[PDB]
Amino acid sequence: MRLPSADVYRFAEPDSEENIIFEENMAGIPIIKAGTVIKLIERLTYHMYADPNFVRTFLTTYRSFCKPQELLSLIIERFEIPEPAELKRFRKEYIQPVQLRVLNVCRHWVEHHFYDFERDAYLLQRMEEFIGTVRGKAMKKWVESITKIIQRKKISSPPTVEWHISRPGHIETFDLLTLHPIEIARQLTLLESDLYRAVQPSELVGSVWTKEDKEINSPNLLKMIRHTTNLTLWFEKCIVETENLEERVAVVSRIIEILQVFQELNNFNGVLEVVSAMNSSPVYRLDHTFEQIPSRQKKILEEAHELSEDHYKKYLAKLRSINPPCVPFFGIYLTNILKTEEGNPEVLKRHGKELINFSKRRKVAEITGEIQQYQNQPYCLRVESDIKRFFENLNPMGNSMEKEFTDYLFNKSLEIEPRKPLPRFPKKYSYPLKSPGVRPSN
Amino acid sequence: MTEYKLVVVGAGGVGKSALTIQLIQNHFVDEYDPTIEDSYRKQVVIDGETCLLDILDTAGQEEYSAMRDQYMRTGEGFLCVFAINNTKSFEDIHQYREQIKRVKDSDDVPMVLVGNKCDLAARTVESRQAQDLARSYGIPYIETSAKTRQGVEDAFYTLVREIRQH
Amino acid sequence: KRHPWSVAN
Repeated sequence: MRLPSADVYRFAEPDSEENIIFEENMAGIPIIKAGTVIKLIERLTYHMYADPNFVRTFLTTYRSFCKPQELLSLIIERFEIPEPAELKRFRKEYIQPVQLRVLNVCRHWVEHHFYDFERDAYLLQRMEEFIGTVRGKAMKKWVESITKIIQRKKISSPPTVEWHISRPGHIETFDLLTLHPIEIARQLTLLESDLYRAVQPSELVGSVWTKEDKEINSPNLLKMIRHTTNLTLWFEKCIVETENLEERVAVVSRIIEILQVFQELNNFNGVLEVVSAMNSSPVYRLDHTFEQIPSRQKKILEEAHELSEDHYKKYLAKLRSINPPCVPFFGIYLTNILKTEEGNPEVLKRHGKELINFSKRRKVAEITGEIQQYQNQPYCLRVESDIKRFFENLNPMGNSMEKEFTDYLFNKSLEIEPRKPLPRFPKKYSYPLKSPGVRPSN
Repeated sequence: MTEYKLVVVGAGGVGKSALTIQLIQNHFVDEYDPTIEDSYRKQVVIDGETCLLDILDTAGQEEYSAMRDQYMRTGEGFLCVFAINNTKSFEDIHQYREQIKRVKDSDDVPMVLVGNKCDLAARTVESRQAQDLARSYGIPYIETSAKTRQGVEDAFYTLVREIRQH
Repeated sequence: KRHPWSVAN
């Protein structure tokens, strides 16, 4: 087949070592390793076959190497194909499929990455203009579908809720030992699952949660992490502010039961909130307290902690093998995205020519894809509005700065079990310390 | 053979990850896949003794502040890292080290101070300043370049010698 | 010995 000259239609320039390179050791379609942006756009809108995986990876990651306005200009340019009888075949097997691929890209862009348009109204103006100029009978159905999407974008049986000492409605008595431990774990799992599910790839690609505009670009991610940090600190606080030893043993024991239920729910964020609290300086040194923890709960906590050993070897295997719903620990994804982006070149060079390194972007898109896969399935659990609100509004730090607060926790640790004879402290809980355990009531 | 658990500690946002990445990459491979064991474990020969460096770098998890103790607890030696173009990251060092000392329950934990130079921003931390801080802690100072790999090996090897001579 | 939640010796 014969195409226009590159001096009229830039996407006609043949492939070469200086244009496109492929992955050499890996659904019938070759894996692009690197290429100029012209070639990447060509293959993104290739006439010989659709390439949904390339489209998804591209639209998830292109902003590191191409700005949204530039991409719109480039796919418009691709669409406007000039002709060089044998034209009938050219129109059938080149113009038509390339233009359909362009509309497919527009459709996926507006559908899954509409945030580009919400942040640049002029981008949306250009897109609606472009779509409006599209006059074709083969195109009409795709054009109408795109317009519809754009218009829309401008706009089983759960178990019984468990109760312990606090009764329904008695918000004022809600606390670590008065709410039922199963229900604490369930409502924290609902909170943390929603927090996990709200995080979008746009907060992650580009490592933007580490940069000076993180608060603007990664608000859901930060809110999620901040909740996790808050719960860890609240667990440590509950422990070291319980100065009576017997009561402290009951507190630590209840927290291990909450951990057990987190494990039952595959809430690994919850597992690690607890594990991080137990590893904290103020808590880890409380030998007189762990002394009285029953050996079964010691084993529960031991298994959970071992999930984090060896750079999370066992956490990773267990996550690979569980079935949803679950709440992954996000920290590992963040490290892998950041180290992938920082540990690989943006550009490869071949024959003095610069080519966008696309494989590093594919690696980042695989990570964000795995996150999304665990955001699909929700938990079959009922919300308890008041328990939910209680955990949303936990604020163990109060007005203190981080250093002041963690120093105060460590000094409480030193006071309740000195480095010095062990003092006695009076009880603070009026109610019974015995746990209802972690099996339901029916 | 002996395995050393090293932990990288430092402010986020200033490319501290380059120190460990550059150590692990063969000197001329720019690939890095952080999802495999070879990505944080390296066998090396130091002063004629062969050993295995296991390096924990949580770069990217800085917001999980209540996990620092947990991660620090895993190490026997620590690289405290700041960017030489970022004064705030140099100021953060003192509190990081306080925290390492409390986590390990010891006033002299094997540790090294590392100033890291990224390609193109301008120095705001003079080498004398860092040299003086490190002497005040009784620990070595190493400067590294993320562009050239200069100093990287020296940084990790000095830390291993601090562990061996402890 | 090890962690406070490990088996004593």
